[PDB]
Amino acid sequence: PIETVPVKLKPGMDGPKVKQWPLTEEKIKALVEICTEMEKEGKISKIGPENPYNTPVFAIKKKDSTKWRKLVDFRELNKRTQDFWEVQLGIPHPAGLKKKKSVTVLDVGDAYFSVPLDEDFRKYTAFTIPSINNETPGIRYQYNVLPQGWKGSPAIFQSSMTKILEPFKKQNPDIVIYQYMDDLYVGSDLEIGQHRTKIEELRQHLLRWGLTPFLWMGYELHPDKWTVQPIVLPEKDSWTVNDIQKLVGKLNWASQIYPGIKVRQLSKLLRGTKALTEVIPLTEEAELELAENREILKEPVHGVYYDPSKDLIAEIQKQGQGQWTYQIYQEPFKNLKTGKYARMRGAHTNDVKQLTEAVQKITTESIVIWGKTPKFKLPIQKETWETWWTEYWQATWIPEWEFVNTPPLVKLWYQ
Amino acid sequence: PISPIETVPVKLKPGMDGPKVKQWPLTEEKIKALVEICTEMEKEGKISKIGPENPYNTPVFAIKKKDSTKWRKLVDFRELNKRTQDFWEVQLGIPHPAGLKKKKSVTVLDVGDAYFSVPLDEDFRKYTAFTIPSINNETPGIRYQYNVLPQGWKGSPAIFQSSMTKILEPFKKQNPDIVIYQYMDDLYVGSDLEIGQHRTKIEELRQHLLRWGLTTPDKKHQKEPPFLWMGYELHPDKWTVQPIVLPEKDSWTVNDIQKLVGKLNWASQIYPGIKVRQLSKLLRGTKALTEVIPLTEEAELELAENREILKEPVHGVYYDPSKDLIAEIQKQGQGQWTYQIYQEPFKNLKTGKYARMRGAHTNDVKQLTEAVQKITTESIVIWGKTPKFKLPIQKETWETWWTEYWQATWIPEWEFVNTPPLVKLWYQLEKEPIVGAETFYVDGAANRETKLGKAGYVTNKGRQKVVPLTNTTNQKTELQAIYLALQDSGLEVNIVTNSQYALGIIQAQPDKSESELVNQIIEQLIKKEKVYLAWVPAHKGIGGNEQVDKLVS
DNA sequence: TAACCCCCCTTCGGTGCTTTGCACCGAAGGGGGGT
Ligand SMILES: Cn1c2ccccc2c2c1cc(C#N)c(=O)n2-c1ccc([N+](=O)[O-])cc1
Ligand SMILES: OC[C@H]1O[C@@](CO)(O[C@H]2O[C@H](CO)[C@@H](O)[C@H](O)[C@H]2O)[C@@H](O)[C@@H]1O
Ligand SMILES: [N+]
Repeated sequence: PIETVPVKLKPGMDGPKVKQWPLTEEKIKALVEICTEMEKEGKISKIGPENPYNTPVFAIKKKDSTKWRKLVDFRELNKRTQDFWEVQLGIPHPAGLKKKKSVTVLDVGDAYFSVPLDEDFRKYTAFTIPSINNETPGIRYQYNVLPQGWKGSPAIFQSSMTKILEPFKKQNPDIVIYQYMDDLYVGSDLEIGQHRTKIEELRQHLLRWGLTPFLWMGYELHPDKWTVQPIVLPEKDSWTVNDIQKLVGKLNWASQIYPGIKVRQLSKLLRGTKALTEVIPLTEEAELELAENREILKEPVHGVYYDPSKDLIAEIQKQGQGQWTYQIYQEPFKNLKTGKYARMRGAHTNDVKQLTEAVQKITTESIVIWGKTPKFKLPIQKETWETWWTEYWQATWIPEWEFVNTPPLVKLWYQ
Repeated sequence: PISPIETVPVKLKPGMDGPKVKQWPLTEEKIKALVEICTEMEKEGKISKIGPENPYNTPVFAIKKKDSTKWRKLVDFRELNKRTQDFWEVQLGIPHPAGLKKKKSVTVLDVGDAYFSVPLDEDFRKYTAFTIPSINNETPGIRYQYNVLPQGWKGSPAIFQSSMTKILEPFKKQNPDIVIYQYMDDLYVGSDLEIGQHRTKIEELRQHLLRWGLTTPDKKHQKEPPFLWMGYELHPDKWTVQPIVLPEKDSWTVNDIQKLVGKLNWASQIYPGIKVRQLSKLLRGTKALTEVIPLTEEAELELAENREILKEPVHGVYYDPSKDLIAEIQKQGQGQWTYQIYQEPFKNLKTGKYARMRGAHTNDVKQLTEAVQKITTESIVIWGKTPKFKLPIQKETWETWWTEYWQATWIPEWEFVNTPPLVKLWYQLEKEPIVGAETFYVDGAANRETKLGKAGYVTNKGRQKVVPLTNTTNQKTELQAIYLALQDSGLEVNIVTNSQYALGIIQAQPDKSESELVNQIIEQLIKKEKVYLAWVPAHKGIGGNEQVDKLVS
């Protein structure tokens, strides 16, 4: 007996028509069981080929989770769905969440399965479950409630969400709560033991509404410990021609980011035509330039700030030896953040797992810091990424990505 | 008393009306035989006559069944297809015998007149209108509309295919011990039951279909192996493809090779070692399908070696979920790779090849990674899991590659199999400058207008060279400069360039290239013992970079 | 003188950075196969 919030697509845009990709045996069996229970419970209903829309579906296991979870790649639907900020159902972002000492991520998407969905919009949530060796043609479904992973689900459910949290928020006025997709971010400055305690409070507080993949899981972050990776110039007591060439090249690249960098006095050291391994001492003018460039690299870039109306972009470089650097920006060469990851799962044996981990780490940081997920530029061949990335995905959202191939001429972000 | 199949709602594209195309001139031979079928479908209930109030029409004609005295009737709904709503096909792939588990009892049957046993949408039958000339359009003629799914309509396959699934759904849930491969109207039924209970199970299903109006003619009911299914032959313990027809025509046109290479690809799924590199190379060029092509020596040898593979009959086995999947790859040369998938040695589930040349410059390691990826996706489709790989590359070679490459790459669990030719890296670039090695500052430039250019170098020992070049580009002169430094240096050399283009190619350790010049550079690199490439920014007054830039510009 | 589906080989034009050249890649259009 709950009326459905009407939802439209952006005018002049069709629905999602994305082909389902092949799934492993274990992923299909988990899907059949999940979709069987969801159909019994009325959350999904079978459809026919007269529905021209489709969205990929697969399954994941979250970190240290042994039970399957269903994930729908609603990226195409989310881009074609009307932006709810224009409908004024947009969720603001608290700039203090990134300042808390601890932040726990709660999967609250399960609560979305109680709110009905606009009947005229249900045909856009269609998905197809494949079968091994194409024994059976595709089994198609569609959603009758708010589907997990859809950008409209947290917006429509926001009104109900603020009600359920009102008691907890007013009893704990210092704890910040942010909602993004199927997840809830709860940050506090309290002691770790007291933080986990207040988290369990909100858990059973959530049952007091569910009583009237599951809620139980929670992952702890620490955004106050997140650091940046600055551009670094090596310190040497003797320099070879090759060292100064590398330095001049690196500084020349860096000048696009820091406009005050100059390389005139250092280039003159390379006037002749010398062997690369020849040791040449610095001139007095070159020593000041090197020190002055380091200072400019110590201070932040001028006039670089976050524009809420612009999309976030993330670039990643494979530095070797389990090292991975990344930069987040909206305008080229105006970086909002630069970082480096090392010793992630799969280090020294699996590049795709490390990159998948890095993509998830960077997305989580962008959500906490700006409430946006960035579009990724991935250092990998398209077919290679597409063949393996689902085997290691452990998040309930999926960011946008594209594929780049940039040979490292200058070691800019990592020595 | 048959059960009526619920109709599927079908619409036209928004803002579009039905098709109005009228008729093409028809020969009397076809006009005659058609009117006989029109009455048969009206009596049988497949078609209705009333069409004076219908402004739409779609042409109709007929041709002969393949090498049969019977005429095959078909409607050209290409205009209606443009105006019909888009459908999402539920047919996602083709089943493969290598994915079938061994079943004690097997049956293969088809549904008689599939499209004509499915009721078309009530409101949509009006748009399927069509007109036949009575006698060369002398008289107006008999008009009809379809009451069922017609052949040639873009929505018929998906609608029938999905309706078939809803009908089979209750039977499968009430008989989980049975396996049914449904491909269009073709059905594969297998079980470990006794042949008696099997034929009982078959008749339960065979009646289950008739209740919804689906006949199962005994003309298409197969009870005894070998079963003809999806273009294969199904034996109790082995499968094989239906025989392949190799064209032996001694005069080859363009279209002759297209049909020839096409059948070889189809054969490569069980016949190991099939190669189509040299034959397909004949096909490269915007030449018409009628042009006759003389077979080169290699293309003629490749075809001969294929005959040697196809002259002997090969069989495949069935899948055993209890055993692991094994995939083994061999290098065939010229960027050709063949593989076999099996669970026990020499009893292949299937075979295949990967010969795609992606990128102007690459190496065997990249191509091997791509072959592994093709096999991986293919295995997830047929068996839903990734096989264990046996690769002709040493662990040391692979580690050096993926750890040093700037792009993320990976191969699933695998082991080395010593089966030459082995995959290796043909050269490796130093990470630090080589002490005591001559340093070549190379550079090149080309006049944009005359296409003329220069390439050369200057070294720390005073060695210099400048070479004039005709019909070239800036990028080519940059590669030429590097080539000159490799030609004119000892076994160890430092090379400094500002060509991002050249470094990007060479740093990826290519062993093969579409560029004659790049291949010559590779030939030089393989001969060297140590090579250190370093990049510097141009126009910054650096070392011999500014000096050599003057010489060549 | 055609409907839908999977595959491979080729060409080609659109895209972006390696720049107004060159390379990557998806869409076709050829062919094989299935109903
Ligand atoms: C060469 N060919 C064929 C060759 C073999 C079998 C079918 C077709 C075929 C065709 C061609 C068309 C068309 N258009 C077509 O509709 N069919 C078709 C397929 C299935 C059914 N049915 O299941 O009832 C009816 C028509
Ligand atoms: O979307 C088409 C197709 O391209 C891929 C390649 O990785 O990436 C896209 O996937 C999304 C749909 O699932 C797109 O909306 C998005 O723009 C893009 O990342 C595949 O994921 C996808 O199948
Ligand atoms: N140059």
